[PDB]
Amino acid sequence: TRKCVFCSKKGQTIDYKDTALLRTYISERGKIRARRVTGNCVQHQRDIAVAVKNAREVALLPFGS
Amino acid sequence: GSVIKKRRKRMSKKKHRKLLRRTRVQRRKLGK
Amino acid sequence: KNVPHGAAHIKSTFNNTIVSITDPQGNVIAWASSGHVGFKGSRKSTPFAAQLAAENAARKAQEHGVKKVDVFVKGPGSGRETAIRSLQAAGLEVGTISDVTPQPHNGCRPPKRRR
Amino acid sequence: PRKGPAPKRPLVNDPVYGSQLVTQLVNKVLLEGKKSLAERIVYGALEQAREKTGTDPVVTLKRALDNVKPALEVRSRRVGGATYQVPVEVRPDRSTTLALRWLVNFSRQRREKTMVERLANEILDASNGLGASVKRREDTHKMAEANRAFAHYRW
RNA sequence: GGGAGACUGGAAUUCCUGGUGUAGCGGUGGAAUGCGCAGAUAUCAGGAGGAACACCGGUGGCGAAGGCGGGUCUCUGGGCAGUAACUGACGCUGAGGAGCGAAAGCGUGGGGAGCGAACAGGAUUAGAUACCCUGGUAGUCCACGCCGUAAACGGUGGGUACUAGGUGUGGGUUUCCUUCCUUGGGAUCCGUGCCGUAGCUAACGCAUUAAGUACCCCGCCUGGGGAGUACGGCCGCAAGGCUAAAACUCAAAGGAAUUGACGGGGGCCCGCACAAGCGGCGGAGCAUGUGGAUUAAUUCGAUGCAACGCGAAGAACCUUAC
Repeated sequence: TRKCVFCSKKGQTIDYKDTALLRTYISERGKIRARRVTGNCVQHQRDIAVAVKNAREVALLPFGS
Repeated sequence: GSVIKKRRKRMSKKKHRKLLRRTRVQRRKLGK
Repeated sequence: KNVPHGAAHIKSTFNNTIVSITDPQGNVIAWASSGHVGFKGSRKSTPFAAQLAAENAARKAQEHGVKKVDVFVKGPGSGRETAIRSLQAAGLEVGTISDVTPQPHNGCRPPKRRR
Repeated sequence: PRKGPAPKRPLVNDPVYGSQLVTQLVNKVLLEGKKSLAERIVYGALEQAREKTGTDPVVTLKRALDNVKPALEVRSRRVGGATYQVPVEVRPDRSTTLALRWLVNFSRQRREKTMVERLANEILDASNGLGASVKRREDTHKMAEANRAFAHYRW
């Protein structure tokens, strides 16, 4: 709960092709990290989630190691 | 409330449905 | 035969423990369970039973020349570290520990609860 | 108990040998208030270790001090719901006991009549450290290292 | 995660096929039934089909309520905030009426992986039409209809105005310092929680999201059983649903809280209660005392810990009561 980077005027854009940004918020085994730890806001967690999920379906991230 | 009132009414409900089941074919006869 | 490197698959549930040593592809070359050790009944799930099954299965695998084995565990049984430590005592010189337990993504309905 | 005890009797230094380590054993091997007869054996049992080997009883102190040294074994608990063993640091009182139960107390079964020459023979073997009693010390040695990697609880 | 249509993703369970591979697998407090020894379980590869969507995910969001979360596209409903441009009381409630309405259930046609009322065995038990175990059919799923009831509960009808606050959290607006990001603080609108005054309550408790202070409209109540039952009527393919009495009988039925008692409820703490250590009993012979007995009596008691070298601290007669 330190802060929501994404939720920053100075923050990136969440896409389902930027595999890099997502690694930051998925675990060592696909798990989408929670919001308590990651710290993100509610609106943007919802984003990382729909991203990680779409990505996995276009085969850019493991469906879980 | 207390559950005694509910299981007091439940027994009358349970007993009555049994009576309808047992007399299901006889009721359809005298109902003609 | 003669295969120096292989894989060990340990399945340990609340009722039993099955150890099978395999080639790097998956073919079974030596298997031994707690029931094949001699236990029968509720004793299959005990830590003692798993230790003997791994000891017996490793002995048969050493007869075929396996020298190093890679271990995959699966199941909630108590005899998991006991199955591993028995493979060390026989001297199979285990490789890396892993863990492959099938967890569904909310698929089929679990059976009725127990009272 | 529930608070913590104290060592009541003191390990008094020996009057003729000046070693509480001997004092540990003369009272550890004992009978029905027979410190008179216990005095007879405990000096009549290292007596052969003085003469049969030829080395003085001070050397008898040295050899049996270093020959039978289990000094660290394992012990059971509730852990695992079974007989899981964890190594524990033990005072050598439970170490000489490991040999005492096969010592001159048990050395009767070997065909060794002529009362105390056999009890001198065993404490002679107690000096040896390769005799009959050390087997259990070896038996628990192989048992402790049978569960060698079972110390992660470390009680 | 408001709703409907269409396409589509993978992890697992099952089954089929083919390798490796022997003698067990499964299940429980323990077992048996069962599956195998004709090649099971295990294990690797390929395939078939159906249902539900781990992580995100919670005292968080949305919908009038029921309820709603795998991804994408198409169609569509509601809500809040800001500006005050627009009509100018067009508001509120709403008897009957109409629509929506979890689950189970009914009809016609598909589908059926897992789970599984009924039904079989196996086991426990004095008995098992049960809990436990192995199997298993309607159903659970889809399309179109029907049913219309639930602890359909905040057990709290709808609208409006007022009445101390503190602290969380979900949306939308803006002043004070600015790094010029935001959990910086400040104010205001709308949700959703915890605590707490005035006040209210029989008490529990409610307390700006009232069960406080007032106004408008609707529903309902008038002791407990008989009974939400019968009769009549309406609806329904059927199950049944809606409206709804009387005779008779009882002197109570009830709501809240206090104190003990109890629990096959929980926590903590003590005792040779365990763990550390020593020695015994249980195996042999004999002393004593009980039970089972035979008999003429084998006197009367004691019966679990708290009876059994106990009333006995003296049965050759006396004792002694048979």
